[PDB]
Parts: sequence; C-alpha cells; structure tokens
Amino acid sequence: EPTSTLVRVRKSAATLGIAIEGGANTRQPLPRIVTIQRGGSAHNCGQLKVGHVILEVNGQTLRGKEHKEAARIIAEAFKTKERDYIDFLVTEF
Amino acid sequence: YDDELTFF
Repeated sequence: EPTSTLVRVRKSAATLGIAIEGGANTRQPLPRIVTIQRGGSAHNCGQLKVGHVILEVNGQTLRGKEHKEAARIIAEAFKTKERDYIDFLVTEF
Repeated sequence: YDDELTFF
C-alpha cells in the first residue's frame, strides 16, 4: 500500500538547496519539498524532486515532529562531518 | 495563524 524511495544526497556544494513546508499541526503533516534551488547540493542529485514528502532523514522519522524541529534535524544532518551524504526516505503521497 | 517555510 505505501510507497517509499531512498534518495541519498551527496554534499557537492556549500548549500543544501531545498525549501520545506509542514510538520506537526500543519495541513501538511509531513515535511514536503516546495523549491529546489539551482546549483545547490540537492539540484545535482536530480532524483530529489519538488512535491516529495520526507518521511525519514538519516534514519530518523519526521512523523510527529513540528516544522521547527523537523528543520533542526535536516540542518544538523547537513552541517555534520560524520557523513559526506544525507539519506532521505521520500514519498509520492 | 501561521504558514511556515524553512530554506536550506
């Protein structure tokens, strides 16, 4: 029934290059990508597209996380030197 | 009355 896909984003630029909306209490219960900036790390990936709903980031689920906290997880996952990547479990729903 | 949007 559900449809997930894992997109791994390599860090080829200084910026992530995405914009997200939603979280807990919002009309969009899960963070949804609205813009993908040209030149950014996300733009090089290609597979990541606008409208994709992010369920998990590096294994951590965004279900139940408020927009503020959801943004905190993604920003920290990009700033971190542990990985040279950022795993996203995204959906078409 | 809010409509959040975070840029990275």
